[PDB]
Amino acid sequence: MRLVEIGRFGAPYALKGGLRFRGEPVVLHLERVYVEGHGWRAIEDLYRVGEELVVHLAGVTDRTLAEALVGLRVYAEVADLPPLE
Repeated sequence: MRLVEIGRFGAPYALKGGLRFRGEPVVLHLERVYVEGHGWRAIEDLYRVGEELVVHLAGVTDRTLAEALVGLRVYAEVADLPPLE
């Protein structure tokens, strides 16, 4: 599985259920993500807050769920990545 580490989950965002995802800026072109440790997840809403990034995985709508996915790293699949152009 052609996968690569673009970012990693740092700390659990506000109760909103967000997760601080620190990865390359190329993530702004991605759609889904992979939680190295549990299972694959999807992106619903993310944005670079100041000097960091907070990605909101699908389903995670509580500090509990988020915390569970805290500390693990995120992987990407070129399959989605853009072409040479």
